[PDB]
Amino acid sequence: RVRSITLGNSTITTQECANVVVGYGVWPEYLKTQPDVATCRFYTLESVQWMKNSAGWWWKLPDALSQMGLFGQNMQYHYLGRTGYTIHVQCNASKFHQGCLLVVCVPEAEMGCSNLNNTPEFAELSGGDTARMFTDTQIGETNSKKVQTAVWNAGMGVGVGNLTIYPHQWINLRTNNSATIVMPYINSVPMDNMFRHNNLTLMIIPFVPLNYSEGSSPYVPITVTIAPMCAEYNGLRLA
Amino acid sequence: RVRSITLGNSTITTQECANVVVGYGVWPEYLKTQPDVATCRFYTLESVQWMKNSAGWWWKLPDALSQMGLFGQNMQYHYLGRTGYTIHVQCNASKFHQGCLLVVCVPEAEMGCSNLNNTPEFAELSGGDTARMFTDTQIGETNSKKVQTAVWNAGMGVGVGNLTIYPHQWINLRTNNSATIVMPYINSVPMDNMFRHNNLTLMIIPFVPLNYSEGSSPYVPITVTIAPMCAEYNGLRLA
Amino acid sequence: SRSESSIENFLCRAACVYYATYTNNSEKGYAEWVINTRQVAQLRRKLELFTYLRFDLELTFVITSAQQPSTATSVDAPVQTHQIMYVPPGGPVPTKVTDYAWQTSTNPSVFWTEGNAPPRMSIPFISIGNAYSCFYDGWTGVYGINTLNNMGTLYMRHVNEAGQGPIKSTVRIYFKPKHVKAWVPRPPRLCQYEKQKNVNFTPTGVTTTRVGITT
Amino acid sequence: TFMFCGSAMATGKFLLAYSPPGAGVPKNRKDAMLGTHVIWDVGLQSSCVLCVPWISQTHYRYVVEDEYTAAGYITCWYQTNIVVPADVQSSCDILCFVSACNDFSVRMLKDTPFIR
Repeated sequence: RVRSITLGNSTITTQECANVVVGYGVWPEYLKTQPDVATCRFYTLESVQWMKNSAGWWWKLPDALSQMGLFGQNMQYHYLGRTGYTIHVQCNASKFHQGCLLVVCVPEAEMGCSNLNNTPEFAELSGGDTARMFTDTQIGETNSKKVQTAVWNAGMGVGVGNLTIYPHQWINLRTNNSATIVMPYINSVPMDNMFRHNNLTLMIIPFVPLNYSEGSSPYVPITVTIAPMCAEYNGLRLA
Repeated sequence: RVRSITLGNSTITTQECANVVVGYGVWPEYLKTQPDVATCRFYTLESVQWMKNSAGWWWKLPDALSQMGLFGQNMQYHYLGRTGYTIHVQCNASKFHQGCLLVVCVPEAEMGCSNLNNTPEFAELSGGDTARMFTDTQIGETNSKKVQTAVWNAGMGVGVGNLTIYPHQWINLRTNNSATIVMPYINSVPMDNMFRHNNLTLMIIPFVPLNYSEGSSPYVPITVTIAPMCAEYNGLRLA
Repeated sequence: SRSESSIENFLCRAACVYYATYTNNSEKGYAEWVINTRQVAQLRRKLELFTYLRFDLELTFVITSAQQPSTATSVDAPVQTHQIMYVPPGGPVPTKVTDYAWQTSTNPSVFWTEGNAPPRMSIPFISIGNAYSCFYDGWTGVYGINTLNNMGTLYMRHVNEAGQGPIKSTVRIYFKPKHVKAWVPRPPRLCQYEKQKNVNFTPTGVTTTRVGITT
Repeated sequence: TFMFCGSAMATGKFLLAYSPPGAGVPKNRKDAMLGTHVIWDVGLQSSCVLCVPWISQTHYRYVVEDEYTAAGYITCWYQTNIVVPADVQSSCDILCFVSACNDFSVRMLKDTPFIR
């Protein structure tokens, strides 16, 4: 069965019996100053092409929606804000395609730099709506301000197989093709500046590479849909 | 006594016992599709300088607020809309100044052209936030697309002394210095395009010229404050 | 007895708005009039006391004919029948006496023969808007047109074929608003009307003048 | 709190605008009016009181000293000129007063930087 979900002036369709992973057992809620409900809509980013040699993709959350409608408008307008997210990841593949994906949302995914003495620049840390790709090779140290994008360390100097500690969902093409992660607001402060701090990082890493026989489509599109939940910002009026 | 009125993030002060003229006995109301309440704020236009030789000023309503915040934003965004207005006119004069003003809001104030064969251009019919001034002389016919701005005809080929049929308030400097006109939505259609049709025209005409003795301020500022009331536009979503 | 100053008693009066002639031997012998209230200055001024108006239309046609010179030894023309076609806004319009538009079933027409009571037809409020506008401060671009005031066109022609002598007919159209409703009073027109299409005016004095403020 | 200290016969209008942190200072009367503002008529009132809002990075307490951080500004503009009768001075003066309005609090006592 197919379930159609409409948010604002946007609507998407999902398999009725799809499993949703709630981040830490906590749904997005309001801070127990000024909320916005016109932002409550689905933002379908550009689809990426999962290939045989694909190493992975990642998107920093606040930044990914920085050039999308009122949410971006609110980001430049207000100085402070806080919000949760609902992330939909969908793959369009046939039964003749095989592969396994890890879809994980990492809070405060601070990333290292190829040069041990420096830190990565903003452009390399995030591409906004554009996706950032991991690399199956090791970035050379000569490089001065790029992210060490070796997949098996996930750019954080940890075991990539241990990323399951963070809220995650597996996409096994033979079994399922969609993932839904509900991420609450997680921070050490009640509100924060959205332009200088990326609270969340969504990662999609192929643990089992995509495989197919000659004649089948040589790619599998992956579509990411993000809907901000319970967004609210600081007031701008007097007392 | 002074009464302070706050609308949105703007606040103005008025004499508590000021008399308000309701346009036609009807307060602005909603159409018995999409309303906007962030527009519900005071828009204080640039003050004009009432002088001895001043003939008058006028502002076309929708156009005057076309470059003001969300109201202008809504004007370019939505194709159709409707709204009422509350107009505050205030003069800053001393007891040593004398003069009388007519403050009148004319619905569908269609204006003639100096050349009898043509029609006035948009620039001459309205200056947006800038005020358009009447002239105590007669505009020559050689002129091709200017408004016939002779005051005694009010640019409409009528007796200027008969403008009191339209909702109006007199400002006699020796008695009062402020005027408040509440104008409902008046049109032959429930909603209209705000960029191609000026529903209302506010006019300020000095019937008794400003006079003062040497030493007094040679001008009297006139401040116009307009607050859209019960504004609503067309929907933009599916059914 | 303030009954005679009501809107209905003020505007519900029949008036000759248009007058035209058409002969029966020209191919162009047909009279046309776009229905508009700006044709007659007296009626225009009375309607322009208000901004928005809503009314029905009652039209009465006074048609008379006159014999034109001929060379026939004897002329014995039978009684003449006239066709008055009302073309609703957007309907087909004729360009000749022999044209398909004269036979359009959706263009209501009156066939009337001379000697009887004059023909009469009534048109209701046919605007997509909620009222007619005598003033429009905006663009449709042409300033102050408001195409929502289209009321249709009237056409008139001889039905009989031409005989042994030409016949010239003249039609007088009588216009009467019925069940009138008016809104938003306006100051009476002071300057003389200059154009039928616009409100253009030449500046004139506020009133007549005397010698001094103490007469 | 702003107090107008001109003559009782002077009249005029002032636009007092508050810019929240992050937003830049207004450059014109129009830009000031489009933001949070109050129109102050000295002919009607001699004093105007504004209570600027807290608005901080959900920090509850924020540092007394600061470093190139969003500050927030308060500015005043001539809505109209000062209208004055004959034999009255047009040049006047305004006094500004400050005080804590809402639930003010401090933390972590230190040494004042004003002593040597």
